[PDB]
Amino acid sequence: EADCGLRPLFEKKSLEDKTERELLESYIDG
Amino acid sequence: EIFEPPE
Amino acid sequence: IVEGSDAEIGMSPWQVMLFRKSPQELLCGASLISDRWVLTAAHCLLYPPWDKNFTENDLLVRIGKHSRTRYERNIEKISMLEKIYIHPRYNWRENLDRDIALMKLKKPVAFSDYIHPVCLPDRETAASLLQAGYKGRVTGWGNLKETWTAGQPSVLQVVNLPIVERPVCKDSTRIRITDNMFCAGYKPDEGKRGDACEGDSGGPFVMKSPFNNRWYQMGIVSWGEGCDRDGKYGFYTHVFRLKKWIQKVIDQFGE
Ligand SMILES: *C[C@@](*)(O)[C@H](CCCNC(N)=[NH2+])NC(=O)[C@@H]1CCCN1C(=O)[C@H](N)Cc1ccccc1
Ligand SMILES: *[C@@H]1O[C@H](CO)[C@@H](O)[C@H](O)[C@H]1NC(C)=O
Ligand SMILES: [Cl-]
Ligand SMILES: [Cl-]
Ligand SMILES: [Cl-]
Ligand code: NA
Ligand code: NA
Ligand code: NA
Repeated sequence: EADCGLRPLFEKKSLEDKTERELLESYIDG
Repeated sequence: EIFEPPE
Repeated sequence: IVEGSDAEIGMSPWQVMLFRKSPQELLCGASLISDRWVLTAAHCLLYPPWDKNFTENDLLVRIGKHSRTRYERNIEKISMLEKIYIHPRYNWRENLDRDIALMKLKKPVAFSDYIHPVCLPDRETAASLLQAGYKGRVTGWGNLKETWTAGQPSVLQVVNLPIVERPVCKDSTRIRITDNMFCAGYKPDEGKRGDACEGDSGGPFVMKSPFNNRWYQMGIVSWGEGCDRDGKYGFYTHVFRLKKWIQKVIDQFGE
């Protein structure tokens, strides 16, 4: 749906949660 | 446990 | 959730609680995928070896919650169910293959800071993200420790876990695995811990796409043996694999 997956209190405010970087790290790091 | 009710 | 932490407020605004009306009971988790549709595990609704067969009138959904037991005034929304739809090839007799159900709400729910739908994956997303070692996130108000091990969280729990390769999942259990499932969690030699548990079923396994910054639901908490055991892994319903069923139901029965 058009606006799915963007969280009003995080993505929509350019704020990151405490552990989301851990996910991204897993996708990039060796 | 115990759930708080609405309202 | 075992060995996770407290969620931040609004961290998982698609989290849904399935709640039994009478007697009052948290049954399982669920996820919000549009204003009228909630996704969950079929075994939460139908599991005849334990005499479980809930109808629409037996249940409510509670959306926008953080506290497990408090009534969150002006934050949570309570919705009734119009209709439950269970995968016609859900196999409760053997291995919970296709352990997937949709519930249509009676009325659309209004979105808010605390309530907001998760994306379902398209083929490119599933292919990019469904790789061994890549991590997703699992949320739920299920047990804090293995069942019998004796318990419940005060607030919603969150753990991040890596996808595990098929041969490792397959060799981990004598339950027959299918391509409609995947497993996640740390190997013994990786040191770190974490697992979903009883009462977490139906909650989402989500991954954040670096292509568009959106959260996608890749998995549904489905089953496991104990929780957080060395050499065991939690199993999840493979959502992209069942997406054609999901779409079929929404197309026919939506508004
Ligand atoms: C319904 C749930 O909340 C729950 C999720 C368990 C998640 N566990 C871990 N460690 N990630 N699922 C169940 O309890 C399902 C319902 C049927 C029994 N079951 C199991 O997980 C059993 N413990 C194992 C099993 C038995 C039969 C068929 C498949 C799995
Ligand atoms: C479950 O309930 C419905 C009606 O409430 C019924 O049609 C179905 O056969 C029931 N039992 C089982 C085991 O599915
Ligand atoms: Cl309603
Ligand atoms: Cl066991
Ligand atoms: Cl609809
Ligand atoms: Na960050
Ligand atoms: Na049912
Ligand atoms: Na484990």
